[PDB]
Amino acid sequence: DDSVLKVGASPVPHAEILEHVKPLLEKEGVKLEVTTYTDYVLPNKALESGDIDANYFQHVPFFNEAVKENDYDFVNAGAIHLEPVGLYSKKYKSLQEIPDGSTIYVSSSVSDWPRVLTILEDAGLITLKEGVDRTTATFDDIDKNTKKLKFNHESDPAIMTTLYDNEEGAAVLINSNFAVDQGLNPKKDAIALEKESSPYANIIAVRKEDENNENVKKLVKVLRSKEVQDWITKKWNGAIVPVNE
Ligand code: MET
Repeated sequence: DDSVLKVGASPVPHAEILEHVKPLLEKEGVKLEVTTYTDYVLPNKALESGDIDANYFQHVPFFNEAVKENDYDFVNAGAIHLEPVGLYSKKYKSLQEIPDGSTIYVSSSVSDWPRVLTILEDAGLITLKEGVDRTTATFDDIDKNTKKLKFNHESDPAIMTTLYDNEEGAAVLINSNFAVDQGLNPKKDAIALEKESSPYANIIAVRKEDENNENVKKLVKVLRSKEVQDWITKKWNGAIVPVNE
């Protein structure tokens, strides 16, 4: 019942998922402990410093950028779930209603930029240039822009819900962890939603020396088990999508 495993997480759904599985981990001889973080920097700082043994908040493209930028010696212990990202607006209820020259507000996190670009492409409002590296797409890669949309990417991910609430810009990209915590339902409230979120699975990350840690593996397996995945699916009504790999 008792090897300690300290995991840092976003409040919702991550920390709520972790709390939910504590009794299951206790049966596997692990005492799961959760530290909640409101941003996307401190959970990685905390993992490097040892304040936590693992984190659960980021997807692989974000992880790779963070590793490159900060020389973090971390590893990906496994994907757990997807959060199809939405564009939100109180004023405009469809992308097609957005006036020409409107500004779309997205966070400063460059690894989420391709996601707003794929949403606008799926909607038929933009195309990306021929021979663009789609893996690292930025606003400079836009070719067709039917509504001549402008993009503001200055704000932190944690303040995107504020921009939405204050009605800044025609629409706002909000990561689902933040949107759900503020009472938004991505599958009902978003004016446009990301369709293929597979590359943006949220992972368990650990320091490289703990790559083979058995307790981390127990956690990953419990988090992917059928009974936990069903609970996740029921709790947030499909906005949080469990993955098996
Ligand atoms: C820190 S990378 C973004 C994580 C967020 N929960 C998402 O899947 O969009």
